[PDB]
Amino acid sequence: KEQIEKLREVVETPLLHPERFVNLGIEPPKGVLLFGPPGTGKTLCARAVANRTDACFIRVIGSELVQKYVGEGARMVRELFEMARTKKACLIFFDEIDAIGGADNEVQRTMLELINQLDGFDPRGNIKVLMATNRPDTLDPALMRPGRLDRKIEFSLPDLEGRTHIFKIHARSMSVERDIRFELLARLCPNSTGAEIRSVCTEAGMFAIRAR
Amino acid sequence: LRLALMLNDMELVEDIFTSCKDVVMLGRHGVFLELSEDVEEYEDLTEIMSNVQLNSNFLALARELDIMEPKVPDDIYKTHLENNRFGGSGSQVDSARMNLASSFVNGFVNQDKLLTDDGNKWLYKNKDHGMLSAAASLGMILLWDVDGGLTQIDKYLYSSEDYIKSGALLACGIVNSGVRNECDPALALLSDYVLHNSNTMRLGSIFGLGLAYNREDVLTLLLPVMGDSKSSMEVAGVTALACGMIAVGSCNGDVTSTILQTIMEKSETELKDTYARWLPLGLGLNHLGKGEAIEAILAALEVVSEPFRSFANTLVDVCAYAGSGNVLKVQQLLHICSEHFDSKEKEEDKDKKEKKDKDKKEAPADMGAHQGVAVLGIALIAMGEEIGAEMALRTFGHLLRYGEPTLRRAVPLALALISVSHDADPEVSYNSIFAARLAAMLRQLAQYHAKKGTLTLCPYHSDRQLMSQVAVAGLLTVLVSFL
Amino acid sequence: LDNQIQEIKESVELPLTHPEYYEEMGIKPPKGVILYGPPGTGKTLLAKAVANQTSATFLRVVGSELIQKYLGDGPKLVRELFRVAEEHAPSIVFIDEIDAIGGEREIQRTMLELLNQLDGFDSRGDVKVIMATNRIETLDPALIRPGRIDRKIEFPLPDEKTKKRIFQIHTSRMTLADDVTLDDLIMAKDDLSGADIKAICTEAGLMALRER
Repeated sequence: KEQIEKLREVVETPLLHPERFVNLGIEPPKGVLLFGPPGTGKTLCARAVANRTDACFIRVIGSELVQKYVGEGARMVRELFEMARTKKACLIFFDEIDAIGGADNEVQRTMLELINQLDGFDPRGNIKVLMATNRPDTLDPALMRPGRLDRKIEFSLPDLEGRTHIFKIHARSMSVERDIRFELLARLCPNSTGAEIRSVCTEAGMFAIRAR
Repeated sequence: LRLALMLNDMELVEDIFTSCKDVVMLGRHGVFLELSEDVEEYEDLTEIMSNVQLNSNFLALARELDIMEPKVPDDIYKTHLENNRFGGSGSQVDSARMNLASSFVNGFVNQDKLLTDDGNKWLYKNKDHGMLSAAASLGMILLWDVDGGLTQIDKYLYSSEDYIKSGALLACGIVNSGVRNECDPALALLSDYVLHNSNTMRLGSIFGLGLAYNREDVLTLLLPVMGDSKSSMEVAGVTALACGMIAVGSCNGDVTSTILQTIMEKSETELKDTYARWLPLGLGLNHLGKGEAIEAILAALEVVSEPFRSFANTLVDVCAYAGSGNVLKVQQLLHICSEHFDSKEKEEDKDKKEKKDKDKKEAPADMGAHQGVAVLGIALIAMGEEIGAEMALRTFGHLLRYGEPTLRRAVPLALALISVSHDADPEVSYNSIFAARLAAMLRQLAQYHAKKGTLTLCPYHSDRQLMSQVAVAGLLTVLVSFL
Repeated sequence: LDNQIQEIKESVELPLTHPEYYEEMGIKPPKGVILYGPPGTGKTLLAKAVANQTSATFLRVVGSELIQKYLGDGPKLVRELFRVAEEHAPSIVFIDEIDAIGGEREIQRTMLELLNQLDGFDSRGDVKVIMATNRIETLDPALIRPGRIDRKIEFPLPDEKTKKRIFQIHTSRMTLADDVTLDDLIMAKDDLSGADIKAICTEAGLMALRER
């Protein structure tokens, strides 16, 4: 409930009420950081795509940055940033930044030019930043992050009263025993990280599979 | 009973009705009993069973109302069709031709009767021949409910428009085939002698009565019909086809003064060659039922003339070779196949689908590889008589792609006859080919057409002359071969 | 075995059995599962796909030879299987023997194209795809994160009981001496879908038939 608002107030609010942030004081916020075990990763981002108001945006994965015949990745990030220029500050999503982060000069062109474009204010520097990765061992983003990005938080771990939302989005499993109660699955397993609940569906769901 | 389908004998049905009467399914053997019997042995059956009938259940059961009394309520019960086809596929109709394809829809989709009663003005916005197609469409939606047919078509009977009442009597002829109570109000007058309404009511009423039916009184009434010689083609069209469907399955045919009279009056005036195209249809229909008839040599002596009546001669050659072991006509077929005349190739070579209709292993040939595109149309029409295996659809892959509107228009017809989830994919292929009007109306005709009996062999062999004015389209929608 | 066959049965055979838990419970797993086993080749995988053939339309695609047997066709046949699978929404798509990675530069772009087309970026849940291979280590992780989001299962070593029963049935009418044992035969062979022991029983029954 808390973290979903800490990441929702930066994905929904900055576009619905732009004047509230200009008059709100310091500036409109930039974004959040999602790092840690995968668990239910990319599901809440698809929920943010389902919560789109006017125009769906284009997604960008980390695997597209590394390709054969190096030199095309720069034109790729510059052409998708150019599409962000043409689509009136379109949303840019980066998935699995660990594939290129944590510095291979041919990759240093794409990732150092990527930093030169994020930290650089030429296209724009305030639309939406958001990084979804797996391991926090990326030294270069950890030292170049406080330049423009901010609001570092946990990946999915909610408070004690916040788990029920991620269990209401994890209600899409096979079944518990029947269609009598959702809360029987939603409240009978507390104190479990947003990936430890994926170990509860994989291992407790594997126990429901191996139960004859 | 298959021996009764191949024998066409009157004693077999009596022995199988007393032997099948002693051994008491019932409605099923009545249904496919009426399906198996031809035009002769059900009227001979209705006269000997008009004499005894042995239970009152032979004309009670096996005369009418009981080949459709099991089907229609069970077809409405066991099947549940959605409305999204009427909505979308029933909403992309426009241009006064897809509306004709929508009369094809209305007539040939009858569980649900929403499009049947979707308001009014649908028949008012249509055209004359579309007024015939829409006036007869409500007759095609009523293959059951005899009592309901009179109270549904009664609104169109004797209305202010000629095509509404003529197509309404056509509807009265399509709704039933054993009621024969709607004849008198239309068959009574019949007298215009030039071009008044009762000639169109003669189209719908003589054709509808031909679908309802050696009957001699209707032929004596048909004597002033052929004697009138109206400028309209469908007069002698539905006349020759009507008396032919009356004469199919006779005892080795006949060369009587009926077809002799229509041959003499056929050769009387050599105008509007479409008469010389559809009159040999009914002639060959009277030639049907032969086992040892010499009518092909009698005609081969009596109509030796210009390629009009020689086209009649090769039509008699077509209907006179239904099929046997006569490979001499196969090598003769290959010999005469190279004739300069580009119509006796079409019909005489088109007989292939009728001759070898059973041994379909030899039916796929190299006729498509020639340059006579009309022969590609011959094979294209010859394909659509089976479930449509991968080889037939393989032929529809090459035949589906062509530039002339006659072949591009002709391919969805046999494509829909051959297949009545690989149905909508060739349709999307048509959407990729086109996106003329004939191909759109005909591709919708396929969209709603997807979802040795003479009744299934006559209507398309008569339908092989679609490449003309929209006047034929008034008869294109009333084909009875569609189950 | 019914355990691992009921989840794939309800997974890909979904819209033909018990239609009160797909939309009432709100599950919607329109991604399916990915099968893998060191024997693979479709013996127990085809034994898991035979339950879909009871009352449904089945589609059998084994191997990737039909893609690598042309100059430059590429994934066109996969697009034909995906459009006939789109027109065959109430069916089951079974792909077996995915060993394209195990010239070569086109395999990565037709496999990435298989990933892009299998994800359905502009299509809703209409058809389910089943993936099967021999070794999961040869497949790149690109087909895992977008592809598998629902459930994956591991397959243990082959079962000598079923192969021994098949060899016993095929050698029931045959004539074998006392020195011909079964343990060395079922032990020396590996990675066979059953049609290969059926093949050595066909060439062994025909080879024994040569002497009448």
